[PDB]
Amino acid sequence: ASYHISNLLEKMTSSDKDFRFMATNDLMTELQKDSIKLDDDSERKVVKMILKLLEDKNGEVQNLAVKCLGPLVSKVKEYQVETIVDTLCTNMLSDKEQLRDISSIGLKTVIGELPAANVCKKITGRLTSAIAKQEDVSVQLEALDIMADMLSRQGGLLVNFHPSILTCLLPQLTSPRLAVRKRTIIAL
Amino acid sequence: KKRFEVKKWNAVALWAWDIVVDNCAICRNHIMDLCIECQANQASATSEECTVAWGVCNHAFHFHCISRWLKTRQVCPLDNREWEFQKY
Amino acid sequence: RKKLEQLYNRYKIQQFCDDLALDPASISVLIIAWKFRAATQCEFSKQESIEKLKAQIPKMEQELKEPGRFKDFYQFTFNFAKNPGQKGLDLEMAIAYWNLVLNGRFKFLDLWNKFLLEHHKRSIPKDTWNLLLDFSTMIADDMSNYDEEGAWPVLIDDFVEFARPQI
Ligand SMILES: [Zn+2]
Ligand SMILES: [Zn+2]
Ligand SMILES: [Zn+2]
Repeated sequence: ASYHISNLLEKMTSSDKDFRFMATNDLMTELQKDSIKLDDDSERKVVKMILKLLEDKNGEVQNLAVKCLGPLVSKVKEYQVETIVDTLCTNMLSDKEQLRDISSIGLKTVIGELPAANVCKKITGRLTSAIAKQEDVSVQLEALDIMADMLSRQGGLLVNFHPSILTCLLPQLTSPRLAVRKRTIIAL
Repeated sequence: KKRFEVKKWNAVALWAWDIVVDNCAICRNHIMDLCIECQANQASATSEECTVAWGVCNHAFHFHCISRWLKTRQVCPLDNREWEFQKY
Repeated sequence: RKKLEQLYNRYKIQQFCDDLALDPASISVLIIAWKFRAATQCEFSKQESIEKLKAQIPKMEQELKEPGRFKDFYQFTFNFAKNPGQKGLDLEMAIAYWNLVLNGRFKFLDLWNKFLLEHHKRSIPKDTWNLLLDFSTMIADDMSNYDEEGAWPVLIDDFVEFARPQI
């Protein structure tokens, strides 16, 4: 009911780790088993709460939120999926390494969960500029890994975006780092 | 009777706060010694687990003392921020 | 009403219980202490007929052995016989009180007493004492109804496992 969701959301900010871990586990196990009559405002609060918890200072809560992100996207309106993808993409470019790793893991989990078309198009549009020859080697590595995983999972779609992917991947073959060369070879 | 000379030396050292490494902040007993409540009772199964607990801020506290402190307060006593267990 | 209040004053050791030739190593002294809600041994204060005291023993011995009140007495014995400075009762003292209090009521008191001597050389916690009486009440001769995955302490189940082959 709405009361249970409200109390879980309220207790998710109890400043105590045990309370923060139990409520998130309850939310995850409720979403995993046929969540009933979740009003749009409840989706909004749940998405915002999970995104904020992804920045928590304890590893256990962040890991549980990352795992919960998967079953969440199974039943939500497409707009929340788009804004979650956008938030993960902009957090991937953050200077903090923990945020980059968390966003990459969340995006990989989302890609693995997804069997839907516009999400992949937006992700590819972001990664095309991400992989470009810039001064951040780690960002290039993460974007290459994400695109390789996305291509391995599904390749039937993105018919019109393949030339752009090839055009961005080709200059990476002469990068001084051999790991970049191997990763772009795998992506090709 | 021989002559030996050293060309180079490599050493590894560990750093910790000197205020609390010698003795716990909660209890003034030695860090390697048993806690205050583990000394009066010395014939129980809880006296064979009193070890050192470390955190992110490299603060060393007795496991029982920090567990009792984290029952009504959720901050590390010396740095005044959220405490997270790192090693035992 | 009168002349009874001065008994404590003149009292203020077997001489304390000369009304019935009682002995300190007996059930009745600790039963009376439980009736007087003494915190520990030989703990008396000013807050608390001779024929009435003499006749008290038959009746409240008869009444205490009934269930319910005996549960409260058994619970109070732990705090009465324990020093305030330690949460765990000593092994020898616990064995002595097991002999004194559970005389005959426990089916396997003699066998249970020989245990935790060459194996469990540690103090007894409060939870085992509380559940020992329930275990004795529920136990049977064959000991086939016991469960190893229940709500019993790790001492009771290991004692059951040790005593199972010998019967
Ligand atoms: Zn201790
Ligand atoms: Zn301590
Ligand atoms: Zn600290």
